[PDB]
Amino acid sequence: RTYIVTTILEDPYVMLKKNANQFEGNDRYEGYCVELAAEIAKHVGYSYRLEIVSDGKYGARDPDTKAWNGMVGELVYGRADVAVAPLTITLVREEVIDFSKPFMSLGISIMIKKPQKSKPGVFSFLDPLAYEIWMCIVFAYIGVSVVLFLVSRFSNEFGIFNSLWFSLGAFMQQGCDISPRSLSGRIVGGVWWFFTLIIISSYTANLAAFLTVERMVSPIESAEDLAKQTEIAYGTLEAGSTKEFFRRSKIAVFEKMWTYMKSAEPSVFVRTTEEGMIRVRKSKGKYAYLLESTMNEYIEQRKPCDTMKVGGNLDSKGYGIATPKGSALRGPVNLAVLKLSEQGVLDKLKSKWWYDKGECGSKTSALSLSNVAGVFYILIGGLGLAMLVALIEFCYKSR
Amino acid sequence: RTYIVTTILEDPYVMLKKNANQFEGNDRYEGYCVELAAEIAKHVGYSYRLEIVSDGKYGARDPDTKAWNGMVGELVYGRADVAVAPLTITLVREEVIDFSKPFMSLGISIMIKKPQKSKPGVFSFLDPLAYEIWMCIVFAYIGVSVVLFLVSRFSNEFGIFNSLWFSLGAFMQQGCDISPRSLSGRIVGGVWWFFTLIIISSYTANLAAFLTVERMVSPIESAEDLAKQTEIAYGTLEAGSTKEFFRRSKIAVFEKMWTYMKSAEPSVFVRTTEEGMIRVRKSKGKYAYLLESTMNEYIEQRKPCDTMKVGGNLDSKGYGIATPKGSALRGPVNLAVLKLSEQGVLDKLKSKWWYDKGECGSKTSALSLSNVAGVFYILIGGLGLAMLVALIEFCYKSR
Amino acid sequence: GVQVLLTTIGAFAAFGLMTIAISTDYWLYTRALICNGGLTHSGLWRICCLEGLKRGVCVKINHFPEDTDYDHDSAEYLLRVVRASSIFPILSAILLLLGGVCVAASRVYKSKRNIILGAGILFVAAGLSNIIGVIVYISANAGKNHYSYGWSFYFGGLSFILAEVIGVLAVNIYIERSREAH
Amino acid sequence: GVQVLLTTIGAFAAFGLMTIAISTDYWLYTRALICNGGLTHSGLWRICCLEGLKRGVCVKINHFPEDTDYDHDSAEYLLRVVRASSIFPILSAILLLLGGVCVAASRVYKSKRNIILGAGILFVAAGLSNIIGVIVYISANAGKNHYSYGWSFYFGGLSFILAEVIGVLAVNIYIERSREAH
Amino acid sequence: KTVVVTTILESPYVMMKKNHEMLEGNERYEGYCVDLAAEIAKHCGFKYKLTIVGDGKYGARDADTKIWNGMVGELVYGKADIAIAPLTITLVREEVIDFSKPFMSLGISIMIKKPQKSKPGVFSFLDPLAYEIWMCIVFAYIGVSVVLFLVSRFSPYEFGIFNSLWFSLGAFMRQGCDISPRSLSGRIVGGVWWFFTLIIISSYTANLAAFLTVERMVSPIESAEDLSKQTEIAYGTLDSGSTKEFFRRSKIAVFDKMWTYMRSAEPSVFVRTTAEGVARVRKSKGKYAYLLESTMNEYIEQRKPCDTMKVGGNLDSKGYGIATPKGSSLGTPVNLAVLKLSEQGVLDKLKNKWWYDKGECKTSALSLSNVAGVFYILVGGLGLAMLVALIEFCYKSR
Amino acid sequence: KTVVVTTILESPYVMMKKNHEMLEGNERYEGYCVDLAAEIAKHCGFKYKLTIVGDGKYGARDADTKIWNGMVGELVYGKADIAIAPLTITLVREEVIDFSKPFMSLGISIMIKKPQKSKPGVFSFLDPLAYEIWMCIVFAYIGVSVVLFLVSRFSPYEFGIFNSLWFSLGAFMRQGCDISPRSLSGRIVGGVWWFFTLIIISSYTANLAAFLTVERMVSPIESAEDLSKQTEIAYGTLDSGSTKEFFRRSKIAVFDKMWTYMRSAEPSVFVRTTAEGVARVRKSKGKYAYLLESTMNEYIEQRKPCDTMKVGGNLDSKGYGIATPKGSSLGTPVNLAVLKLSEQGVLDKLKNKWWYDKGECKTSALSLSNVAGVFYILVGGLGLAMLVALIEFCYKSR
Ligand SMILES: O=C1Cc2cc(-c3c(-c4ccc(F)cc4)nn4c(N5CCC(O)CC5)nccc34)ccc2N1
Ligand SMILES: O=C1Cc2cc(-c3c(-c4ccc(F)cc4)nn4c(N5CCC(O)CC5)nccc34)ccc2N1
Ligand SMILES: N[C@@H](CCC(=O)O)C(=O)O
Ligand SMILES: N[C@@H](CCC(=O)O)C(=O)O
Repeated sequence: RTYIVTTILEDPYVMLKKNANQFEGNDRYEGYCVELAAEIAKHVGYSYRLEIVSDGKYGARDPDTKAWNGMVGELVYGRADVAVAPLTITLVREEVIDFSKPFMSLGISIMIKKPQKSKPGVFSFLDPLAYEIWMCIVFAYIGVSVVLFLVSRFSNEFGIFNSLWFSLGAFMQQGCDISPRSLSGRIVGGVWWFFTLIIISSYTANLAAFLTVERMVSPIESAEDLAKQTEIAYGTLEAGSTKEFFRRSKIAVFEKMWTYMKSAEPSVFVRTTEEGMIRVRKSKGKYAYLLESTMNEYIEQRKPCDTMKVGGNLDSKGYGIATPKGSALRGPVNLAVLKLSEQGVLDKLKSKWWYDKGECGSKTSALSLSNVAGVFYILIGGLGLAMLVALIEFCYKSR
Repeated sequence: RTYIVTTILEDPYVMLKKNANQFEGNDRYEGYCVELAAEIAKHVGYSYRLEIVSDGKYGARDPDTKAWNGMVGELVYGRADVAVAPLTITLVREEVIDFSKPFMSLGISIMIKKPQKSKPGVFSFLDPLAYEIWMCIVFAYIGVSVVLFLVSRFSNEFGIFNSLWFSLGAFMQQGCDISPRSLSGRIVGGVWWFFTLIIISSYTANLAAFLTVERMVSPIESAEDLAKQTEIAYGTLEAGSTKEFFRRSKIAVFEKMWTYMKSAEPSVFVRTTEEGMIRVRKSKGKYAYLLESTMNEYIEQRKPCDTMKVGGNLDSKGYGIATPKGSALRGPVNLAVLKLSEQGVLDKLKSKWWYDKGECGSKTSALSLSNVAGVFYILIGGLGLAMLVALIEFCYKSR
Repeated sequence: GVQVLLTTIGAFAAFGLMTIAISTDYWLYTRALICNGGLTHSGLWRICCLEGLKRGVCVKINHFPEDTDYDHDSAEYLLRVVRASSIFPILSAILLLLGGVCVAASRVYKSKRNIILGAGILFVAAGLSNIIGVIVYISANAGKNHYSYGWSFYFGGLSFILAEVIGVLAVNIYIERSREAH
Repeated sequence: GVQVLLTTIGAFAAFGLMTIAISTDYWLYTRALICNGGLTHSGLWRICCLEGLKRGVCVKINHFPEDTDYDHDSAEYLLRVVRASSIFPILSAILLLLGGVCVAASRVYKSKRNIILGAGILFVAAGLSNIIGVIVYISANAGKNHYSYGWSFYFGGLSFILAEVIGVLAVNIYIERSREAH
Repeated sequence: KTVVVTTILESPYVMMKKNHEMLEGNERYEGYCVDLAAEIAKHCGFKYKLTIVGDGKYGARDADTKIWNGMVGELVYGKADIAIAPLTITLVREEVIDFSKPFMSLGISIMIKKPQKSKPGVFSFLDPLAYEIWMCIVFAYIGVSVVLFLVSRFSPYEFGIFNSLWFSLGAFMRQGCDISPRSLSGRIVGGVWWFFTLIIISSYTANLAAFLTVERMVSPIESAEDLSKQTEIAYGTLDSGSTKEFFRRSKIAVFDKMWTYMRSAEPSVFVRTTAEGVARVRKSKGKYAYLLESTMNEYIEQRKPCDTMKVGGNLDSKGYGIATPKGSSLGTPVNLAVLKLSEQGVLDKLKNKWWYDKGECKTSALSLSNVAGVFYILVGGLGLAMLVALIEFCYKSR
Repeated sequence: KTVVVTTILESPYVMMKKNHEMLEGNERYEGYCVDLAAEIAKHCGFKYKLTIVGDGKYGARDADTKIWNGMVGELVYGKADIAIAPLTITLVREEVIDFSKPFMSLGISIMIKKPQKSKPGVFSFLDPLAYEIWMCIVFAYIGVSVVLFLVSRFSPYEFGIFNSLWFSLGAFMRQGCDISPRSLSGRIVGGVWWFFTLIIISSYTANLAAFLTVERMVSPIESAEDLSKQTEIAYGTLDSGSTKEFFRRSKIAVFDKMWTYMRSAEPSVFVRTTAEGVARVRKSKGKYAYLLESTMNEYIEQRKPCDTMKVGGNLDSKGYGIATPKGSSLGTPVNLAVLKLSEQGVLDKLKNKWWYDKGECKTSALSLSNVAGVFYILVGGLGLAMLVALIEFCYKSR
C-alpha cells in the first residue's frame, strides 16, 4: 500500500526537474527531502507516493475557524499520512501531530541585498590620490622644468632635457647628477623639493590608511538594528513558524518587531520565500526578509548570489518529519532518522545540496599580485617604448 | 536663641582649620557647608551653634532596634535642630525628617588608584626601536665600514674615513659623493642598502603606530565591570545611603554587587571615606571604593591626585538640608536655598572649594616640542663638538 | 626662420583655444538641482542643462553666494572671487596675445633680440596662470555625485602645453640670435 | 714599528677581554625563579643568584630544553644550539689569537708581507663573529620583567671595537709595506 | 474622585499620538510626563484626567496685574489640582505653590544653527607640527649652515654661506646635493643634520593623513560671554518662562546686559513657543540663537533633521518639579512617590526610552582642494625665480 | 509524589555549591541541568529529588552481558524515572528508552594543549609581499638592467651589464648611484623603474609594522585527518559514552582506523571521567588529545587557566536529550515543556548565563629578535665580500 507524502515546492529541499513536463510522478521531483524520503522508505521497507500541498503554505491555524491549513492541515485531516517537508517544530503543531527527531538545525536569520563590493582594480595604487592630483602633478612638473631651463639658460648643463630629468629625479627622490648653482635655479629646486616632500608624504600616509582598512561595516548587524531603523522594512512569510514565533514572543525586541510587522503599510508579509527574496533583490535595499538560515545560505550561495546573511540566528530550532497523532509510523521513523544522522548520510546530503553546486566561491594579509600589477604593465610598456626609441635613434644616427 | 547645627567632618564640606587647637567654636571649622549655613542664617536672620555628630556616621536605621544613628539620629530625637551636612536624600529618611530642596547633585561613582602615566621623555623618538637595535646598528655600521675599507684598498677613494661617511649617508638615505666600483665593495654596499631599507621602514611604521595610539583603556569602565572581576574588591561606606541603595536594589547588577559586598571576606565596608581612599591608595589596585561623585572629584583633584573616577554615575540624587518633622524652620530654609541657587552663590562656592585649589591640572593633536627636543639637544651637542674639532684641526695645521 | 613661424602659429592657436574654452560652456558634465538632479553641461560662466524641462535654456551662476552667502573674508571668499572673475585664464590669454605680438614685432626689428625673450617669458607666465586657473576652478567645484569634464577643459590644457612649448622655442631662438651676435 | 707593537698589544688585550667575558658570569642582571623571583647575576654558561637562600651557590643552564623540550628542528632549535655552544664568541677569540700570532710572526719574516693581511682579515672576521654572538645571545634571552647587562658584556664589546681598530691598523701596515716595495 | 492633571505639549514630555482623531480618553497623549503621572497616581492610588492649558503657557505673573497665568494660575485659582509637567522650580512660584523634589535636572543652554563643516584650509600641511617646532627648525637650519660655513672657512681640508644653506636644505628634503663635506668637523655637522632630518620627517609623515582630511566644526560663539560681545547675532527666550524671569531678576553683570538687550532688541526676540524658536533658528542662516532648557536641546540634537546644535555649557542648574496647590493632601504623597521612583530607577529608564531610544543621528582619496596650497606656493616660487632672474639680467646688463 | 531525578557532575551542567557541607536538600546542587529540571517540574507540576549515580557513568551496554550501566541502566531497571542530564541521544538508547526533543545541540570535537605562540620567524620582512611579487620583482630587475644595457650599447649618446645592475639596485633602495643615463631611451627606463620602486616600496613600508610583531598560533593538527595521520600524538575518549559507541559502530574509514588505534593503543587511551582527560592533556606537553562534546570544550576554553584549546570542527552533530522509561506518563509532557522553554527563550538565557557569563579569558617597541635575520644577512654578505676579494687577489697574483 502506497503512503501519501505531502511536501512543498521550496528549493533545494524539493524542486522540479529540468524538462519537468516530460517527466511525471515522483521521478519529476528532486531535492534533499526526496533522497531523505527514499532512504527512510528503504530503511523501513515501504513505498510512497509523492504529493504537493495545494495551498503552498507550510502550515498554521486560523484563530477564528480553528482549522489547520497547509501540510499540517493535510496531515491532521487524514489527507496525507506523512510530511517529509521542512516542517519547523513548535509547541502548537506538536500537540496534534507526532513529530520525529530533527534531521537539521536552523534559526531565524536576516537577509539583505549584497552591497557594492567596490572591487580593486590593477591601478589601485593611484587610489590614495585623485587623478586630478596626478595630472596637475604632471603639468606642474612640465612648468617647473621649463622655468628651470629658462632661468638657467638666458644670460650650464641645465637644458630642457636635463631640466626634466632633474625634476623627475627630484620628485622620485632618486637624486640628481647635476644641481643648480644659480639663485633662481636654486629657488626653483627648493620649491620643487618642498612640493615633492609634501605630496609623497601624503601619498604614503593615505596608502597606509587604505591598506589598513576594509569595508566590513554591516547596515544592521543586529536584531535591534532592524527595529531602530525605518527606511528598510522587515517582514516574514505568512503561515510560517517565524510569524507565530514573533506573534507569541515575550521580549521587547520581538514585541516591537511584531507590532511593526502587523501594522506595516504596505503588507510586509509575503506569499512565498521567493517573493521576499525578489522583494529584497528589487527593493534597492528597502526590504529585510526574515527567514530560516538554511534557505538564506542556499540563496547566498546560488548565482547571482547577490544576497547576504547578517547577524546571528535569533533563536535555535530544527526541521522534523511529521506523522498523524496515533499513527503507527511514528516509531520506526525516528529510528531511521537517527540511523542517518549516525551514518553521516544527512551530512553528505547537506554538503551536496548546499556546497557542491558552488555558483560563486565568495588579520593583516600580504599584498596579492593583482593589487599591484598595473605598475608592472606600466614598466613593460616603458621598456618597449625605450627599445622603440633606441631603434629610432639608431636609424637617425646612421643617417 | 542659638540653633544646634549637627554636621560631620568630611572635607571639603567641613574641615578643621590649620592650628585648630588654638581656635575654638564655629571659627575653628571651615568648609562649603560652613559658608552655606552662614548665608542661610543671614538670609533667615538667626544665629547658630555648630556641633559634630559623635558617632561620625552620616545616618541610618538599625533594623532590629529600629533606632536612628548619626546626624539623622540627632535630628529625629531632638538633639539637633538642623543638619547642614551633605545628607543624601532618600525615601526612608524623608518619612521622618523634613528635607529641603537639594543644593547639589551627585551620583554613585567608582574610584580607582591612578595607574602609571608612562610619561614620554625627550628621547621619545627612540621608543619605536629597542636601544639594543640602535647600538647593534652602530656596531654593524662600524663593521661594514671597516670591511668596505678593507676589500676596497688591499690590492681608490674608499679609505676608512670615506667608508664611514658612505655608510652613514647610505643609512640616512642622503646619497653618496662616491660609490663602489669593485665587486666586493658593491656587495657590501648593496647589503648595507638592504639593511637600511628594512630598518628605516620598520622605524617609520612603528612610529606611525606609536603616534596613533594612546593609553586610554580603563580597568573596568562600567558597573558590571566591577561585578565580573574578583581580583579587585568593591565595597561601600557602612551607614551610608549607597549601602541602603544597594541593599534595596531590584536590578541584576546591583543585586550581585550587594551579594558580593555582604559576603565579602575581609569586610569591604569601611568606617569612613578616608578609610576607603587609603584602602584603594594602598591596595596596589585591589580596592574599588564606591562613593559620591563630589568626593571622588575633590580627591582626584587634590595632591597627590593619584586617584581617578571611572565610568558614569550609576544613579542620580542630591544632598539636602534637613530639619525635624513638624519643625517651623522647614519653610524659609527651602526659600533661602532657592535664593542661593538663583543668585549663583552655590555655583561660586562649588567652584571655589573644588577648582581654585588646583593642586594638579591634569582627536589627532600636533606634536609638542617636548616630544622631539632630544634631537635638538643632540644637534646642539654635535655643533659644539664640530666647532671644538675645528679648533683642534686649526691648531694642528698651524703647528 | 621656420622656427619663428611655428612659434607664431602656435601662439595664435593657443590663444584661440584658450579664448574658446573661456567663452565656451562645455567644461563640466554633472547633475544639478537647477533644471527640472538632471544632466547638465556647465561652463566657466553659465550653466546649461540638457535632457530636461528646459532642454536648452540656461543662465549664469551666482558664484559668490552659492545660495549660502556666509563666511565673508575668510580665505574662501577670495577663492570665490577669483573663480567668478576667471581672472587667471583671461590673464593667460592676454599674455599669449602679447607674446605673439612681440614675436611678430621681432621680424620688424631684428636688432632688438630681447623682444622674443619677453615673448617667451609671457608664454611661461601664461602657462602658470592657466594652471592656477584650473586649480581654483577644480577647488571651487567641491562646494558626492558623478561628474566629468568636457572638451573646453582639454582646450585649456592644450593651450597650456602649447604655451610651454612656445616658451622653449622662443628661448632657443634668443640663444641662437645672441650666439650669432657673439 | 710602533704601529706593529700597538697592533700586538691591542690584539692580546682584545683576546683577554673576550676570554674573560666568556669565562666570567656577570653578563645579565635579572630576576628568575631559580633561587629562593630573586635577583640574579647570570652569564654565558652558568647562572648565579645573589641576595637569596643560596647567596652564592650556582649552576649551569639547560639552554636546549629551557624546561620546554618541544619544537625540535624548527629554526628555533638551531638558535638554542648556537647559544649554548657559544661557538661564535669562542671563534672570535680564536681568530684574535691567530691574528696576533701572525702579527708576531711578521717580525720573523718581514719578506712575506701577506701575514699581517691575514691577521687583519682574522680580526675583522672576529668582529663579525662577536656581533653575531651578541645578537644570538640577546635573541635567545627573550624566551616582561626588568633586566640589565654587566661588565662582561661591555668587555666583549670592547673586544669587538679593538678588533676593528686592529684590522684597520694591520691593513694600513700592509699598504705601507707594499708601497715601500714599489 | 478623578484628579485634574495639567500639562503642555512640550515634546518629548507630552505629545499626541499619530492618527489621534480616532483616539479618545487619556490614551491620546503619549510622552514622559504622561507616564510619570501614571505611576504617581498608581502609587498614590488616585485617578487622573490629562488636560491641556488653553493659554498654552508654562506660567508666570504680570508685574502690573499681579495675576498668574498658565499652570501656576490654574493651580492657584482652583481650575486644577496637580501638574505632572516639565514645570521649572523657582523662588517665586514656591512662594505661592508647593513643589516636589525634582524628577529631572537641567540647566539653561544655547541653541544655534549647525555651521557647515570647515573644509581644511590652505597651509593645512603645517598642522602636524606646532609652530614652535617650525620656528626651532628654521633656527636650526640657519645655525647648521652658519656652523658649516665657519668650520669650512677657518679649518678647511667650496662651502660658502650660500652653498652651505643649499646643502642643509637639500639634506632636509632627502635630496643630496652635488657637494659633500670633506673635513671631519663639517662631516659631524652633516651627520647630526641628517639624523635630525630623518627623525623630524618621519614624525611629520607619520601623522599626516589625519590633518589633511579632518574637517573641524567651529562656532562663532563658544560661550555666553562670546554671545554678549557679539551684538549682530540675536538671541531670545520664551516669553513667559523661568528663563525670562531668571534673566529679569538677575543681578550678575552678564545677565543684566542680556536683559537690557532683550528688553531693547527690536523686533521682539521673544517667542511664544519652543518650536517657534526652533524654526526661527533653523530659518535665519545662523543669525539667531535660542535660550532654553538643556533637555529640549538634547532631544532635538538627537532627532532629525539634526540641523542645529547646543553650544557651551549650562548657565544655571535647576530641576523640573511636580507642583500642587497650597495645603493639598496630594503634596505629601507625591514627594514620596517621586523619591520611590528615583530609588527604583524608573525615571532613568523613562529618560533613556524617550531621549536615547529616539536617536536619529572612512578612508577617502585626497582631493585637489586638500593640497592646493602647495601648488600655489610652487607657482609663486616659480614666479619669484623668474623675477629674480630678470633682476639679475638687468643688473648684469648695466 | 516526588520524582527520581538522575544526574552526573559534569560541569557546568551539575556542580556542587561552595561550602556545601552546610547545604542540605536539592539546594546543594547548582548548574544548568538543575535549573532545567526545576522548570520542567514546574510546568509538569511534579516534585523531584536530585540524585547522583554511584557508578558515575552516563550509560552504555556491555556487549557480553547485555546489561545497562549508569543512567540508562537506572531508568530501564526502575531505580529512577527521569534524567534531566547532559545525556546524549543515539539509536541504541532510543530502542530501550524514550528521549525528548533535544534541549541543546552539540558535536564531537578535539581538545589539545594550547601551543606556545610562535614568535615571528627569520625572514619575516618578506611577509607583507607575496612570493610571486618577489619573483616578479627579481625578473623586472633583471629585465630593466638588460634593457638599459642593450639600449646603451646599441644607441649611445658607461652602462655595462654590471653597472646597469648596480644602477637598478641603487634605484630600488632609494640610493642614487654616481652614474645617470644620458640618452632618452635609457632615461625612460630609469623613470619607469623609479616609479615602480616608489610604488612598491611605499606599499611594502605601509603594512610592515603588523607583520613584524604578530605571533601566530599554529597547531600540529588542523583536523581529524591530520590526527589520524600522526601516530605519535595519542588520542582517547571517555570509556563509556556515546563517543566510544559511535566510533565502535562507525563504518567510515577514518573512524574505523581511529577505532582500531584506540582498541590497540597501549596504554589504554580511554579515561573514566572528563576531568581526567582534561588533566591528561594539561599534563602531557601536548602529546595527548581528547575527543569530547563541544559544549565542554567551549566551557573550558572560556574558563581559566585557559591552558587548552579546541581544534578543527565538529565531526558529528547531535543533541542532548531528556530521557524517560518506556511507557511513562511523564514522557509526553516533558516534550511539551522542552518545546515551551525553547519558544520562550529560557534555554538560550541559561546557556548564556552558564557559558558566556563565566568567561575568564598594543604598540610594542621592536625587539632585536624581530630583526635579527637582516643582521645575519648583513654579516653573511660581508663575509662573502671578503671571500670574493681574497679570490680576486689570488687570481690577480697568478
Ligand atoms: O585652462 C586649463 C584647463 C586645464 C586642464 C588640465 C587637465 C587635463 C588635460 C588637459 C588637456 C589635455 F590635452 C590632457 C589633459 N586633465 N586634467 C585632470 N584629469 C585627467 C582626466 C580627468 O577626467 C581626471 C583627472 N584633472 C585636473 C586638470 C586636468 C590641465 C591644464 C589646464 N588648463
Ligand atoms: O661579545 C660582545 C658583547 C657585546 C655587546 C655590545 C653592546 C654594548 C656595548 C659594549 C661595549 C661598549 F664599550 C659599549 C657598548 N651595548 N649594547 C646594547 N645596549 C647599550 C646599553 C644597554 O643597557 C641597552 C642597549 N644592546 C645590545 C648590545 C650592546 C656590542 C658588542 C658586543 N660583543
Ligand atoms: N517649564 C519652564 C519653561 C521655561 C522655558 O522654557 O524657558 C518654566 O515653567 O519656566
Ligand atoms: N552524555 C554523553 C557523554 C559521552 C561523552 O562524553 O563522550 C553520553 O551519554 O554518551
